[PDB]
Amino acid sequence: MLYLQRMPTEFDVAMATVYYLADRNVSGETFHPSGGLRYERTPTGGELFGLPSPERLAELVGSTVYLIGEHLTEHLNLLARAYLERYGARQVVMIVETETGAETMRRLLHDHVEAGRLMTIVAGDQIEAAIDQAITRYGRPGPVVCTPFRPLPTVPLVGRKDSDWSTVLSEAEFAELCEHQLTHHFRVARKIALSDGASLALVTPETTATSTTEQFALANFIKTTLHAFTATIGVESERTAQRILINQVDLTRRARAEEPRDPHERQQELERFIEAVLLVTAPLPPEADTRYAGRIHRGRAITV
Amino acid sequence: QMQAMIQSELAEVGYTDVEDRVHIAPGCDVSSEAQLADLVERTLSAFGTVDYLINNAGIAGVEEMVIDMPVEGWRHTLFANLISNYSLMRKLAPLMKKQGSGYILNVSSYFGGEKDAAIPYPNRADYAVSKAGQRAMAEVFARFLGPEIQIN
Amino acid sequence: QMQAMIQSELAEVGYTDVEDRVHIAPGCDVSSEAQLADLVERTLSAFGTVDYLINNAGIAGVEEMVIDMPVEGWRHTLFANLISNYSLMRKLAPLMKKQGSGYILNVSSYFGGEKDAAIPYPNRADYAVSKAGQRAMAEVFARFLGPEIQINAIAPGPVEGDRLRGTGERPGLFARRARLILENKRLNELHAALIAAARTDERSMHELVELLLPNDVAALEQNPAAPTALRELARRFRSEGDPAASSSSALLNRSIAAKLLARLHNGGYVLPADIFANLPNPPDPFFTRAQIDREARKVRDGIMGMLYLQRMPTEFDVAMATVYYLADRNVSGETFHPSGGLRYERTPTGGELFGLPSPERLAELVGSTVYLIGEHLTEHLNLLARAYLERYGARQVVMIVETETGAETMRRLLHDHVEAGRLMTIVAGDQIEAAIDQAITRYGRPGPVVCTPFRPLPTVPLVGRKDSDWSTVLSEAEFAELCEHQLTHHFRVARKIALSDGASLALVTPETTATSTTEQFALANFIKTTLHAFTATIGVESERTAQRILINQVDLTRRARAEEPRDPHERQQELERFIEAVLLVTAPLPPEADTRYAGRIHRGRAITV
Repeated sequence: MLYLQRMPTEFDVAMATVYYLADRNVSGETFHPSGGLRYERTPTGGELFGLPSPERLAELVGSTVYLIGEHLTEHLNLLARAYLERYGARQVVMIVETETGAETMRRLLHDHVEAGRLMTIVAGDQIEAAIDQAITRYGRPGPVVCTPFRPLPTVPLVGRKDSDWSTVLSEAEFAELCEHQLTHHFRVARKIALSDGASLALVTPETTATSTTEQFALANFIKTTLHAFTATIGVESERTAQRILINQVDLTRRARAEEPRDPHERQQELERFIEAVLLVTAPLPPEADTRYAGRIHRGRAITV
Repeated sequence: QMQAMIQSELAEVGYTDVEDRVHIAPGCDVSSEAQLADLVERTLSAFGTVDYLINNAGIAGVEEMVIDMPVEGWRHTLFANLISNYSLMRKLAPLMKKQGSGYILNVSSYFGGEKDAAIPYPNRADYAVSKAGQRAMAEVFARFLGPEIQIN
Repeated sequence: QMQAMIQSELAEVGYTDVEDRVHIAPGCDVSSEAQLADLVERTLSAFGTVDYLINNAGIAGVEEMVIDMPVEGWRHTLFANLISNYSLMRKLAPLMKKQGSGYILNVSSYFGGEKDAAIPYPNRADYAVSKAGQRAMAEVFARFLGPEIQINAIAPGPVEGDRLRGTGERPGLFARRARLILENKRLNELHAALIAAARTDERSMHELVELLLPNDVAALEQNPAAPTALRELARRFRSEGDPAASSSSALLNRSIAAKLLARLHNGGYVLPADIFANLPNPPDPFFTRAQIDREARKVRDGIMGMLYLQRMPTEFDVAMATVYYLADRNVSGETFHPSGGLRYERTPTGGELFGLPSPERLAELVGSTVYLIGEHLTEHLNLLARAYLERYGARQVVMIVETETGAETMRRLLHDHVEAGRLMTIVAGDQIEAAIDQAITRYGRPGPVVCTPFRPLPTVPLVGRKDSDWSTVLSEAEFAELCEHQLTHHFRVARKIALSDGASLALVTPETTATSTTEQFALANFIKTTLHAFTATIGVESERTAQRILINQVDLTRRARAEEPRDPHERQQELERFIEAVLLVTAPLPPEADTRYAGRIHRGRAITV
C-alpha cells in the first residue's frame, strides 16, 4: 500500500497535528498527516446517464418488486406506475411505517390496489419482520428500492452569539436523525442481502428550491455519509460473489442553484429519477455477469 | 501512568506546577450520553472555558461482514464514532461561541473515503461509514459554526 | 531589497554571517531553459548540493478565453508553469539521489481541481491545465523518485496581497476585471448571435455582418430581414441596457469590432480586413459607471461568499504553514492545502458507468459531417469510421493525419469506403489549423468530431541508477515534445473546432493495455489528470458563453495494469465500450431538448473506459 514502504509512528502524526492546529484560517477541510497509498477508489458524483439495455428491462417482467417509503408519496406513486404498467410487473408491495401512509398510498393507486397488484404492509420500527411477512406470503423479491420514511427537520444548527441555543438541534434529535436516515438503509440492505434480492436502490432524501438551509446541510450530511456505506457494501458483495447489485440513487443537489425552478424541470427530474432507478434496478442476465461488468455495476452512486 | 509520564516531562522541560496543568477524567465511556455530560462538567469545573476539543475516541467496530452484523453493534458503532461527536460538539460549542474563539478536531481515517471519491474497506463497513460521517459533519458545520469556531 | 531585509532579520535574530545565508540570481527568467541551467550551476557553485527545491515561479497566463487564446501564449504559459518544473527536477534529482535525501515542492493553487473532482476556472484554462499538470507530475513521480526523494505540491486558496500583483485568483482592481468582463460578455453574445444566424440563414457571413455596420441597435431591432437571433439580441440590449450608456443604443466599438473580426477570421469565415474601418464610434461613456460598479461588487461579493470564515489568510500564514509542513518526512505525492473552505462547483471525474445514447440523438447523426483525427490509433479510427458510416448513415468522413504514411495506411485499411467517396484523407503535420481550414472550405463545416493523439507513448526511463549519469532518462526536450503532442494538439484542435461551429468534440487520451510498461502508465496517468482540468474548464466555459458545442473527454487509460484486458474478448469489449462512449459524447442534442440543465450536464464530463 505504501510508496515509501515505511509507516510513520504515532509521534510523527502528533507532531503534524500540533503543527497544523496552529493555523488560524482553516475550517471544514480534511487534513491527512500521511498518505501515498495504493488503494482502489470509487468516485462519486455521476450525473450523465441514460436508458439501460432492453435485455435488462426484459428481466423485470414477472419479477417481485418491493417499494418502501413514507415521505415520497408522489415518487412512490410514479415508480409503482412505472414498474407495473410499463414493464410487466406482477405485484408490488408498499412497506410503510404508519397506517396513515398505507391509507394514502392505497388511495393514490386504488386502481392497482383493487386489481391486486399494489399491496401494502406496515413496518414501523420492525421493518425486518414486515419484509419477512412480505417474503413469506408473496415470495422472494427481485429488485427493490428503499426511500427514507421521515422528512428533514428544520431546527436551527447554530444560534446567535448571545443566544442560549435551547432550540438548536440537540443530541437526541440527532440520534433519531441517524436512526431514520442511516440505520434504516442498513437494516433494509441487510434484510434484502440475506433474502436473495436481485438489486437494491437506496434513495437519499430529496431537496427542492423550497428547502431550507438546514435541510440542505442535513441532506449533504446524509449524502456524504451514505456514499461510503453504499460503496463498501457494493464492493463487499462483489468480492463475496453475491448476485445482488447494491446502488444509490440521489435526489439532492449540493446548492440551491443546481435544483430546478419550474414544474417542467420538476417532472424532468421525476423521469430522470425513474430512468436512474431503472439503471440501478434492471437485473443483469447471469450469462452477462462477468468480472468487469460486475465490478462496474456495484457500489456506484449517481446524482439525479 | 500517562499523566505521570506527561507531568514528569513537563517538570523536566522547565514548566512549573505540573499537577495543575494535566488533569484526568478516567472511567468515562464514550458510549453513554450521561458520561459525556459528566466529562463536560468535570472539564468546565477544572479549567473553565475549553478552547480545543480533540475528539479521538473511536473503536474498530463490529468487525464482521455486513451480512453478519447485528443491528445492536451497528447502533453501538454509530453512538461511539458518530453520535458522540455531535454530542460533545453541542455541549462545548456555547462556550466557544461566547468567548469568540474555539477549535474542534475530529480524528477521521483515510479508509473512510474522500469528497467525490469513496474507498471500500471490507469487514468494516461501520467504521468507514461513521468516519465519513465525521468528515461530512465537519465539512458541513464549518459554515454555520464560523467564524467564531473552527471544525476540521 | 528582499535579500537586504532577510539578512537584516537574520542578523537581528542572533545568526552569524548573514552574507553566506542568502544569495540572489537576478535576470533568471524561468521561460528559458538556458537561464534555468545557469541558475542550477550558479547555486551549485554557491552552496554546493541543494536539498530543497521550491518551484514557485508562475505567471497568470494569457488572461484570455480559449477561443480568444493565441497559440504562442499557450506555449509560453505551458513552458513557464509546467515544463520548467520537470526541467528543474531533472537538473537537480541526481544530486539529491546521490546524497540519499531530497525534497521538491510545487506552489500550485486551489482553483484547478483535485482527485476525481475537477474545478472550472473560466477565461483561465491554461493556468488550470498547467496546475493539474503540476499535481499529476508530483503524484506520478512520487513512486519512482522514492524512497530517496519526496515530491509534493501546495495549493493555497485566495490569499490577500497586492492588488497589482498575484496570479489572478484575487482582485485586485475590480474596475479593470469588471470592464473586461463586460466587454467579453458583449463580444460573446454578438459572436454567438452571428454564429446562430449563419447556422441556418442562407446569407453568407459578409451579408450578416453588413447588418452590423450602421452600429444602430434600433435599426437591427425593427429590421424585418434581420435574423431572429439578432433581433432578440437587440431586445436584450434594450432590456438590460442603460439609456445613459451608449451601449444600450450602440452595438459595439473599435476594440470589439477588431476582436470579432479576429474571431471570424480564425473561424474559417471570410471577411475583409477593412470591413470594420468605417464603423461609427459611440460617444463616451460607452459603459456607464453604475454598471461597472454593480458587477464589480457582484464579483467581489461572490469571491467573499466563497469563504466560509469570511476572511482571507495572509501570505505569512501560508509560508509559516508551508515550513511547518516541510518538517514532515513521511509524506510524498500529496497535495497540501494551507487554506480551504471554498464555495465552487466541482466536476467529478473517473466515471466508468454508461449505456447507449438515446435513439433521437442517434437519428441526428444521419447526414452530418464528421471528422476523425489520429496517427497511432489505426484500429480504433477504423472501427469508429465504420460505426459512423455503415451503422448511422454518415455522409462523409475526413481522416486528418500528420504524415503521408498514416494517410496511406488509413486509406488501405478502408479502401472500400475511400473508393466509394465516403472516407477522405488530409495531412496536417503541425499546421492542424490549416488542415481543418481546407477540410471546412472544400467539404463543409463539421458536426461531431473525435480527436486522438498522433504520437505514441515513449518508453525512456524516468528514474536512473543512483551511481549513474542519468544519460537515458527522460530529457527536458522529450517532455516538451510530450506536452506538445499530447496536450497542445488537443488545445489547438479544440480551439479550431470551437471557432468553426462544431456540434460536439470528444477528446481521447492515450490508450493503455497490459502490454505497456510502467513508465507508459505513469505518463498516461499524467496526461489524463492534466487533460481532465482542461476539459472541465472548456466545458463550463462553453456552457456559460451559450455555445451549442458539447465538448467531452473519453478515457482509454486505466490507473492500474490489473485493470487492463487479458484476453481478446475483453479487448473487443473495450473497443465496443469506447464506441458507445464516443456515441454518448458525440451524438448531437436536439435544439428543443437543449435546456439549461441538460446543457449543464452534457458539458465538461469525462468517462473512463
